[PDB]
Amino acid sequence: PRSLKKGVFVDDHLLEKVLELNAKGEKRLIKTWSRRSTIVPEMVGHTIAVYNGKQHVPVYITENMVGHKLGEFAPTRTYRGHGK
Amino acid sequence: MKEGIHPKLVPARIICGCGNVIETYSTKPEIYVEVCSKCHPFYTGQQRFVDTEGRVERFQRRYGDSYRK
Amino acid sequence: ARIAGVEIPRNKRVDVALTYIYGIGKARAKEALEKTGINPATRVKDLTEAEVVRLREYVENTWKLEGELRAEVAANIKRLMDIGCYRGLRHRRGLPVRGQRTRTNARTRKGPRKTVAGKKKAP
Amino acid sequence: TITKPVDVEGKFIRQTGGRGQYGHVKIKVEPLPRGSGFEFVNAIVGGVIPKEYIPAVQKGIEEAMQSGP
Amino acid sequence: PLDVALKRKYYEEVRPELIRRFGYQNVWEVPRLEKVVINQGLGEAKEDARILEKAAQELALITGQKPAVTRAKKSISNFKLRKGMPIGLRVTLRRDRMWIFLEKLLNVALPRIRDFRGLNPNSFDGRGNYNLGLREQLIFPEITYDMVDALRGMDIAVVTTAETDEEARALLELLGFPFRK
Amino acid sequence: GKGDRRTRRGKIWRGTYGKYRPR
RNA sequence: GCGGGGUGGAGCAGCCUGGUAGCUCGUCGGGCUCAUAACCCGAAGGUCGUCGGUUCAAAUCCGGCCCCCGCAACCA
RNA sequence: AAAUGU
RNA sequence: GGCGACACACGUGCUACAAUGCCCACUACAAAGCGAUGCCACCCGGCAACGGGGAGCUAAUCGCAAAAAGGUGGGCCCAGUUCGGAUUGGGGUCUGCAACCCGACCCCAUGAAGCCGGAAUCGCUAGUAAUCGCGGAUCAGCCAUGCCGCGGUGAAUACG
RNA sequence: CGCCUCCUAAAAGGUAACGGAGGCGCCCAAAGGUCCCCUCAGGCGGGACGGAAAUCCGCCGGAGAGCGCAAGGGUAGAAGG
Ligand SMILES: [Mg+2]
Ligand SMILES: [Mg+2]
Ligand SMILES: [Mg+2]
Ligand SMILES: [Mg+2]
Ligand SMILES: [Mg+2]
Ligand SMILES: [Mg+2]
Ligand SMILES: [Mg+2]
Ligand SMILES: [Mg+2]
Ligand SMILES: [Mg+2]
Ligand SMILES: [Mg+2]
Ligand SMILES: [Mg+2]
Ligand SMILES: [Mg+2]
Ligand SMILES: [Mg+2]
Ligand SMILES: [Mg+2]
Ligand SMILES: [Mg+2]
Ligand SMILES: [Mg+2]
Ligand SMILES: [Mg+2]
Ligand SMILES: [Mg+2]
Ligand SMILES: [Mg+2]
Ligand SMILES: [Mg+2]
Ligand SMILES: [Mg+2]
Ligand SMILES: [Mg+2]
Ligand SMILES: [Mg+2]
Ligand SMILES: [Mg+2]
Ligand SMILES: [Mg+2]
Ligand SMILES: [Mg+2]
Ligand SMILES: [Mg+2]
Ligand SMILES: [Mg+2]
Ligand SMILES: [Mg+2]
Ligand SMILES: [Mg+2]
Ligand SMILES: [Mg+2]
Ligand SMILES: [Mg+2]
Ligand SMILES: [Mg+2]
Ligand SMILES: [Mg+2]
Ligand SMILES: [Zn+2]
Repeated sequence: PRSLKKGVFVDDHLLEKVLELNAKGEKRLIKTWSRRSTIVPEMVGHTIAVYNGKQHVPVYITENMVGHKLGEFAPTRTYRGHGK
Repeated sequence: MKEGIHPKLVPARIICGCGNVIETYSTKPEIYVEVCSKCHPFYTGQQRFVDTEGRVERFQRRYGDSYRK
Repeated sequence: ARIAGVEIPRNKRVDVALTYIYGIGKARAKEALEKTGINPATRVKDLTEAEVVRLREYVENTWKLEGELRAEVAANIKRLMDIGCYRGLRHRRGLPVRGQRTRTNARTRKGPRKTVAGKKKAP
Repeated sequence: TITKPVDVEGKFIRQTGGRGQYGHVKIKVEPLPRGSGFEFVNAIVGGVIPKEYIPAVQKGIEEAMQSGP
Repeated sequence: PLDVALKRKYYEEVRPELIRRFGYQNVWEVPRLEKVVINQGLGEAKEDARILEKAAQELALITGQKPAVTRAKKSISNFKLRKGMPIGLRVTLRRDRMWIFLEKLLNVALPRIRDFRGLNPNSFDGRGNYNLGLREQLIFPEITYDMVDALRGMDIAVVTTAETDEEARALLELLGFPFRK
Repeated sequence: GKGDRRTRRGKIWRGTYGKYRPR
């Protein structure tokens, strides 16, 4: 993973949104293109629509999925099975 | 009890590695035991051997609070 | 059932017998013998139970091993499938998790080869 | 015409002596409004079937319509 | 009889706590242990290795009691069983030998159980009795890895005069029965 | 073996250094 | 009416004598050849027509239904 | 010994 | 986002199945080539990857750089093993805007198939085959076990 | 085509039809005599491997089990183990 001495990577433009909501009014649909972004504790309780190449995946954010990144929770390939 | 088919139950000493000695009865006079009810993690209070680890994940993470604002 | 729950093989060096415990590799093995003052070169069969319980005490407490270890390892994988992230998904389908190539190989994760009446060549 | 959509194959595999003949075609034909007519899809991926044998496979399904069920 | 740890602990420590807990009017109404029946399912000795009197010897070391054989009541095709084949050992522990065993069980045996997170709090009869499963037998102090030939588990039934599961829970708790939940 | 990274041999093969083949 | 039969895709064993489904072809995967067939290596497929009985256990023994094969229906 | 090729 | 998919099928390969071996300590003998937001000694922090400093060198001057097999010494004792390093958990390092898809590396734990491979089939006639390491172009980094090069050790057999 | 059980058979016995349905041509040296002890099928809960069903425990359960083999009668206050 990225080095800890470096900054925990958020996309600034995404993080601004998260914090701008915990004041004004939570919550809503936060359509993103930042799968790169690490989920920050302040994201807890929200629902971020994550892109997968084609479409935005509605993603609730719980406490036990913090250290991860958005992209994990919006898969990019569809399989279902083979010879079925 | 039937004669000639049963093992003898003699007074017996069970000794553990924690020092605890059990005054009981068995078919072996002395027996040493690696673990007992007096030094076992479940029995002996909330002895969480190492496991406080634990339900830290995920957002005790911090390190730190350094995003621009 | 000495240390920890397992009965480590006699007639063999202690730094080796220790490895046969789940939670102990070549590293922790050599450590807990200098850290407890036992020559790793000795056979298990030739030990005083003191040396045993001294080594036993150290090892069983420093790291959680065997059963609770398997639990915590399992629980992590368990947790991953719950959310479920991509790393968690590829555990459900029993596919390579560390992003390997699947088109061939990957057999350690997919069990034995399941040949099938696939496409046919010409007459 | 048809009262339902479907999905079948078309295998022609003659292995006697390297003389020739090998045509493979799977299709999913489905009904249309009663004023359209005929519409054909070239749903073939890459080179799975060569492009030189395309006039004479259209001409094969074509020829089948003339006589019905 | 004789004097033994658990048996003393029952009368001078357990019985009163029970009287206090449930307010019994009669000395005889308060929960006693009746018997502890050990059963070894076996039947690996159906035809295979015909005679397993090694389990009989091991159980005899554990309890100080030579167990009885149980034979197949009826023939079963799928289990490859013929009516009348020896397919199990059962021993019935009462009185002191029941205590002596239950003492070594709680004080030493259950400890040695690998990955022991406590006994099951649901394995109660519903009519005030308890059953538990052991899958190995080197758990017991008189038994080692040396003297063993194969791993062999067993079924333990503890029978008490509690009319209810609740009353029975208490009796076993106070005696030293660990419980996960 | 040449693929075991936990060996002097193995780290030679890959072309890296560490606890099991330091510089 | 009497006798025989129904089992992998095809054709045939096992049935009597209950416990175990087998043989040739075919099909599929791999070889050979420029290629195809032959040929070589390896695999997959029956749930024994179908309902009930008997039995610890039924393709197998018994019974009922349904198909098929053979023979017989004469004095009239 | 050992066939075939729109 | 994908070109990295996965019920499966073929080619080329790397690492193995061990004792002519594997491990650890110490100790040797190459060659070609590269190197100014480059090679980076030497020292310090770290088990380490690496980080912090910092000397030199437009380089027959300084650096990569330790070559590896080998040599002495000790361990393992025939086991799915101190063989084997796949698989997964966990904690890290570096590059880069950024490492979920989809990087490489370090360390702890994990320790799978594999006991020499059916029908079939490849290469090589001498410093060759086999085997052991080294370099380079691409290049932020790297999925190189690929490619193009270099030297160490160094066989067998050819009736026809 | 002889034998056994049931129905037909009209509440004693008996009672016919190319009437309705089954079975027998064996077996057991214990499946025999006697003395002594024991009590089932099934249902619910509980219990390592162990399943619908192996063996263990508890509770309910007068007999619906079992009595080698057909059926009937009998039958645990045994003819059952
Ligand atoms: Mg280990
Ligand atoms: Mg990869
Ligand atoms: Mg309960
Ligand atoms: Mg009770
Ligand atoms: Mg090698
Ligand atoms: Mg057939
Ligand atoms: Mg047929
Ligand atoms: Mg061919
Ligand atoms: Mg039937
Ligand atoms: Mg049947
Ligand atoms: Mg059968
Ligand atoms: Mg010919
Ligand atoms: Mg590609
Ligand atoms: Mg070997
Ligand atoms: Mg192993
Ligand atoms: Mg194997
Ligand atoms: Mg090993
Ligand atoms: Mg190894
Ligand atoms: Mg990891
Ligand atoms: Mg990536
Ligand atoms: Mg070899
Ligand atoms: Mg091979
Ligand atoms: Mg030549
Ligand atoms: Mg290289
Ligand atoms: Mg390769
Ligand atoms: Mg009458
Ligand atoms: Mg009369
Ligand atoms: Mg009789
Ligand atoms: Mg009788
Ligand atoms: Mg019953
Ligand atoms: Mg039950
Ligand atoms: Mg078993
Ligand atoms: Mg009856
Ligand atoms: Mg009969
Ligand atoms: Zn103790």
